Amino acid sequence: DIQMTQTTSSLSASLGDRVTISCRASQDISNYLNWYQQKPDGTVKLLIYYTSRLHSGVPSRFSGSGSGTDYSLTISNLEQEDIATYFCQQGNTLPPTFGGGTKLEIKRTVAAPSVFIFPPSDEQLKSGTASVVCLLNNFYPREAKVQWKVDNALQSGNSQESVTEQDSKDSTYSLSSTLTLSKADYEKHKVYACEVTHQGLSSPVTKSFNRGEC
Amino acid sequence: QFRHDSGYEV
Amino acid sequence: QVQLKQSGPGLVQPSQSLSITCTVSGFSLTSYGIHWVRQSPGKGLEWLGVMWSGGITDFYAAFISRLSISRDISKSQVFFKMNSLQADDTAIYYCARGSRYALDYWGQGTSVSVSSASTKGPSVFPLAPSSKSTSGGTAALGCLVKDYFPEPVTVSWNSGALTSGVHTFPAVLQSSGLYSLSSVVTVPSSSLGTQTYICNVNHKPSNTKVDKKVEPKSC
Repeated sequence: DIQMTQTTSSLSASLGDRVTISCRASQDISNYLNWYQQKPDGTVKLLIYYTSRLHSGVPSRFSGSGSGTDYSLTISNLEQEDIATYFCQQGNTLPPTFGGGTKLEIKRTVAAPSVFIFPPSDEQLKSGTASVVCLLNNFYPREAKVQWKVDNALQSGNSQESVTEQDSKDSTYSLSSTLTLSKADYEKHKVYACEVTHQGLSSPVTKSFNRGEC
Repeated sequence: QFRHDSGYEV
Repeated sequence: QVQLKQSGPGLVQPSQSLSITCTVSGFSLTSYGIHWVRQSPGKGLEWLGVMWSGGITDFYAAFISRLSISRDISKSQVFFKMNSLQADDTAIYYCARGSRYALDYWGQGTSVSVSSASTKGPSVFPLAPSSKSTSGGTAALGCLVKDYFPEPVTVSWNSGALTSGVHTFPAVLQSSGLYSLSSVVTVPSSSLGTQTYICNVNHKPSNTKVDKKVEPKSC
């Protein structure tokens, strides 16, 4: 197979910016290189074929360049509808092969997370388990670190995270971390804490509750 | 190139 | 106008087959190829095989014993079948028209989940606003929507009256094959204990609706 590589998995840009997405083939593909767009709703369209040819209906703000092994897709002035994932594909030798994709997101100013911790409900405890939830709200950039501490000490292998898609209005993310214990285990510690590290915080933020006060 | 319709390969 | 419309299942049991029909319009199967491609989370697009315009198929090496592709020209249909699906076959599956240079028009995709889990409605628990919520500031509250199958659930707040500041997280698939998520909302601390907050959870696959009142706690 001809291996296709998109060295950047993610790119951040502002509306109006010139955006260039690179693709490399493992051997010369003689300009038989196509570009596809997959939108968040899963719909896929052809943008560019044979390096530089625009597919019918595609805005002329999309262009493509390259030769030999190295190709790129350029969006001349970025629009909201371009926030999507882009894949290259070589059309030179069977079988067809694709790059790994490059997802665009909107670049904005730093926004530190608002951090909130939630205890398990009495309802859940009655059923024999205890979920503790840490929320990081409305932050940018997307990268964040959350650490669970019980009575001011650590934890691994026992929580799960979820991150929202970028907000359409303010270009922020939010993140949850959920730690689920048996009721028995929950009742072994007094203080539950979430410790958050993020580019917008000069030092980590910890939020905590006292099990005995709930 | 291969043709993406017929599969014909040069 | 060129259209490709997919039909087929959202759920395949492990070791069972996946069948998808691609019904096309605005062109003849005899003039264009129909390619089959999938996209898995954290993987790119993967080409599986094709029905070329002339009626012969080509399968990717890793699928040579598991794939069947055939067509009915009169009905403008291409049939895809993949044998014995496993967890790593969960993906969005596409058919796509092949013209001279590229895959120029795509089907809408079929989201295929591979799981032996039983249909199960969620347990819904409140995420109570903190007693330490800043006076005159902003508080958060929510609902935890735990251990359901299959996707999706919908969550509203106060019967859809409250939408500002809501974040309903993407579900996380657990090792058990069940999904969980939370929905949260930020509200004025000043509204706590005067304004009622109720999350309304709908799991259409299990015909389950739960309304959960979220009240302040003392911690």
